[PDB]
Order: sequence, then structure tokens, then C-alpha cells
Amino acid sequence: GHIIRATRKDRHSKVFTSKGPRDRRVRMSAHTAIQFYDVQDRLGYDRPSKAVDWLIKKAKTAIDK
Amino acid sequence: RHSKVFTSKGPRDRRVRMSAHTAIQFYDVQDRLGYDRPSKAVDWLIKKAKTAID
DNA sequence: ATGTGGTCCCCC
DNA sequence: TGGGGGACCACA
Repeated sequence: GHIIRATRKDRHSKVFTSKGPRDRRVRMSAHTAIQFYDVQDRLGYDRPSKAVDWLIKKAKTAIDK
Repeated sequence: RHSKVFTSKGPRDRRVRMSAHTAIQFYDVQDRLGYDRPSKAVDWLIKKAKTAID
């Protein structure tokens, strides 16, 4: 579960995942972004990625199942 | 083009790039949950927070 | 040089 | 509407 050096004109790193290499961007539905950004602003974080870090740790106990 | 979304701080894009570290953990949750859309995993994550309500 | 976040215009 | 691929800007 690790990071993959970039191949072109982009130099962003992909990640190797359970299903293989994958880009680090995700699109959210309008339905879902509304609540995600509510979570991020409640925390005050400027970078989205730190909010999902926060969510993943809080969901730790429910992960591991 | 994809619509934006209005939030506590104005319009924001709905595509987020995650730090490689974060991206690895999240895609772990997604693939374990078996969801086809990353949103669904984000839904599931938010649902497991008694603590959004601090 | 080789990465970062975030977005730009394309495809399905 | 729902996605992602490749490129690009601006910054380490």
C-alpha cells in the first residue's frame, strides 16, 4: 500500500491499492460534497485531504470489521 | 463542465486530490466496503461519526 | 528536477 | 446527472 513515481507531462504520484494503481483524485456527488465540506469547515481545515484523514481516524473502530 | 457546490465558504469544486498517504487509506476503506463510487465510501465515513456533532 | 494542491478542458 | 484521464499553473 504505497506511492508510485509518476510515468509524462504530469508528475503526480499514483498509489498502488488492493486493485492496483489509482490516481489520487476523487469526484464526489453533489449530494455528498455538501456534507463532506460541512465536516471540513466545522474542523476549519484548508486542505480537503486533511478532513478525510480526520474522518478515517474517527471511523477507525468501525473499520476493523 | 461539472457543477460546483455552495458551502459555508462559497463555491467549491467537487473533485478533491488526496495526499498519497490519505489516498492509500481511503481507497482501502472503499475497496473493503466494495463500493463502486468513491462518494459512497465518503458517505459511509461521515455516517460513522458521532463526533461531527462534537 | 520532481514532487505538491487544485483546476483546466477532454473523454465514457 | 454520475465518473475519470491527461494536461496545466503556481508553488516547494
